[PDB]
Amino acid sequence: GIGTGFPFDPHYVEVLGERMHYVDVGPRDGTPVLFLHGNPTSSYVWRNIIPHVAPTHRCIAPDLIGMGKSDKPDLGYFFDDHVRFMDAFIEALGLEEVVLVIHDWGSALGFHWAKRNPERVKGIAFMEFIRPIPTWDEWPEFARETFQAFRTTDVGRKLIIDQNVFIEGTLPMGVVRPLTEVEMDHYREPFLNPVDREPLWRFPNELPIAGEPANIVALVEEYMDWLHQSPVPKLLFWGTPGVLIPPAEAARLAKSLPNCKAVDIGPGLNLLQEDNPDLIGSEIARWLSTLEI
Ligand SMILES: CN(C)c1ccc2c(-c3cc(C(=O)NCCOCCOCCCCNS(=O)(=O)C(F)(F)F)ccc3C(=O)O)c3ccc(=[N+](C)C)cc-3oc2c1
Repeated sequence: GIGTGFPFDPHYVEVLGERMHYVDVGPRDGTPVLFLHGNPTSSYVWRNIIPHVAPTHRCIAPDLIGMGKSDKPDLGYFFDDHVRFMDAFIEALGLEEVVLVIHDWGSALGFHWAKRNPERVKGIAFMEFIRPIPTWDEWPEFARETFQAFRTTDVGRKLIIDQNVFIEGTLPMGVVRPLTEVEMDHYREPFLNPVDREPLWRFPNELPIAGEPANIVALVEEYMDWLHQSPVPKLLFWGTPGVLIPPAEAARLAKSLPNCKAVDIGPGLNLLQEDNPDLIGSEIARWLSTLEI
């Protein structure tokens, strides 16, 4: 079955006075492959995809500041915090040229970074990424009312911060197949203390839906406009029915994004990695071998 363990030796690096944990496996030489997770996960969401790439390429999977095994300072955990921390992390590791493998809010970080440093990105494999959703009618019907309540400071915080609803409910509801008690416990681990759950609430409140918030909408429209023109090699993973990328959206992205290969992973919601890790990791390795890296 799908692996439930996290057998990776811990690595840490001082970043802006804060310690950040990351996975680092694979051959020391060659172009590194940087794995970026999102809400509400960690490098744990990559545990079954990294082993397909580690035999031949260096694999770096950090835990975003405030999540996973990284330090958890008292911050708002706005997207701009994660941008400052991820920019410094990359420079603290001395990474020159990289290939990106990104998902959810890690895709926002990855796309925003690649647009500012397109000389250092040899390829992007992305899935269930962040794009400007123009209307709430584009969000799945089964999750509208809840995510609307999430984007308030009274009901949203009570649900997500006090009652841990994003871990206990929203995370299972983003995977088609059922998560095991071991897997739930891994995702629960960085957030047993309710105060440490700020990022779980700030991320859905940063989601560019229906024109708000205007600044995130503007930033994401910028890297979407770069994506539509840049020749950078592109690998899109999508599934049915999806959440952020519905199948109809993926088909247009496959026809409009230059240098783009799309791959139907089957049934899927948001955490595609948990529904078909074997196809995603095996397809990333195959695609990697076609890059000038
Ligand atoms: C185990 N088991 C299947 C469930 C299922 C549901 C629940 C629910 C539950 C959850 C929801 C709920 O989460 N709805 C919304 C689902 O969301 C699907 C969309 O995917 C988002 C993927 C993430 C995308 N990333 S991101 O955020 O950066 C973004 F989007 F990009 F910005 C709604 C109602 C209920 C309910 O019981 O009325 C619980 C509610 C309360 C609770 N108590 C107070 C402890 C425990 C709950 O326990 C549950 C357990």
